[PDB]
Amino acid sequence: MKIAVMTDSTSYLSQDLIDKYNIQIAPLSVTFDDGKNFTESNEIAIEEFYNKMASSQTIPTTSQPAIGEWITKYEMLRDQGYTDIIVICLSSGISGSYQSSYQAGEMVEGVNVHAFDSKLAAMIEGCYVLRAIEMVEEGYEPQQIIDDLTNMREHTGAYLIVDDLKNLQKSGRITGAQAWVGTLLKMKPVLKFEDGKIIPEEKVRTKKRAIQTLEKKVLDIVKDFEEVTLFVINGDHFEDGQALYKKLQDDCPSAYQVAYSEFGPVVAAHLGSGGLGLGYVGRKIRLT
Ligand SMILES: CCCCCCCCCCCCCCCC(=O)O
Repeated sequence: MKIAVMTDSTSYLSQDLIDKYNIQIAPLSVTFDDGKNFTESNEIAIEEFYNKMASSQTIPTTSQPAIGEWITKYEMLRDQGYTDIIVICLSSGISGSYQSSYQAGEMVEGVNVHAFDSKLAAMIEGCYVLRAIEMVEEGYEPQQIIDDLTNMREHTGAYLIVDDLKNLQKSGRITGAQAWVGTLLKMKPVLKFEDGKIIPEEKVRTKKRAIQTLEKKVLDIVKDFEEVTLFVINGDHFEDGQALYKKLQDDCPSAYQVAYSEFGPVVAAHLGSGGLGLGYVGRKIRLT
């Protein structure tokens, strides 16, 4: 038995980890209203994506990995000698990437594919990749890994804010918000993931209080966990995520793992400007 672990590009793992563990990536892409197509990777500067999105008369659209892209990656790993492939996918509630990796795994010959629906995104999704790799090193078998990740998913989540719901509304990736649309006010929505989908949680008066609300909601949850990893995932307003990251390092005990990451182009296209998430995993994920 020889187990590989791969993922899609929305796991947003650092290039250091991708290089170290030779993590294969099925890339998602963004298409701008001028017809320019960009596949996600770590070489394109995220600041230039936000600049182009801001200069777009029409919101850019995104594409999941084609089923052929999953198949090609599966065949490449199989031909390297891997007998089993664990695949960590973007939430099935917001993208068809998972079901396409699942169906691609049915179609590829000569290798066993174990597709996993992370029901989240960004480095929180990436944490499932890092847990699977760690377990492969420890000699666990594919079903044992899938079982462990499924348990991990029960104590994993995220809350988030965005400047403007228009991007999420345009793509249909905000669930059950046909009420705070258009109207709202200077008030700020706080959203959360729930069974793979993005739903409203609370409406607060200011953005400053929304960021305080992110921390309170998450700390209230993880105080009951035996292990805790927290991820501040920042959008285009650098000072928002850096301030929350710094504050969490101060307010939390060192027994909490507190890490930082950012949104890539595909997720940023759906969030728009001002995205800021606070995610948690009830595990001590190996980040090295
Ligand atoms: C702290 C963690 C926060 C995570 C927030 C992630 C927000 C995701 C918003 C929707 C993204 C949808 C991508 C769809 C890609 C496609 O299939 O075209």
